Amino acid sequence: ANRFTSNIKGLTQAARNANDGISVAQTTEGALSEINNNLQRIRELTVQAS
Amino acid sequence: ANRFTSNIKGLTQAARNANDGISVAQTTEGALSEINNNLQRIRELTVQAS
Repeated sequence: ANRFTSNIKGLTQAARNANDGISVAQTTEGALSEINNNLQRIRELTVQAS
Repeated sequence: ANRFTSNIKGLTQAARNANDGISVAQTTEGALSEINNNLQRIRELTVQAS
């Protein structure tokens, strides 16, 4: 039962860590999408300047 | 989806550029017509002076 308690506590902590990782990935993806929009605008600008 | 966005927003600007070129062609054709009228008048004056 003691080892089971250890396993359960570790599993909860690992779930917390995974939620934090999901947060990190989403936070990065937001800025990625923004930079993509900027690149699309630059490409249309070059199209007009060509 | 992003590549389709790029292609669409490029083709729209390309159509704009084609219209801007049509404008140049028309503006040139006008002056060409005026010069043609002047040459016709010159030819009539020549056949008068012959």
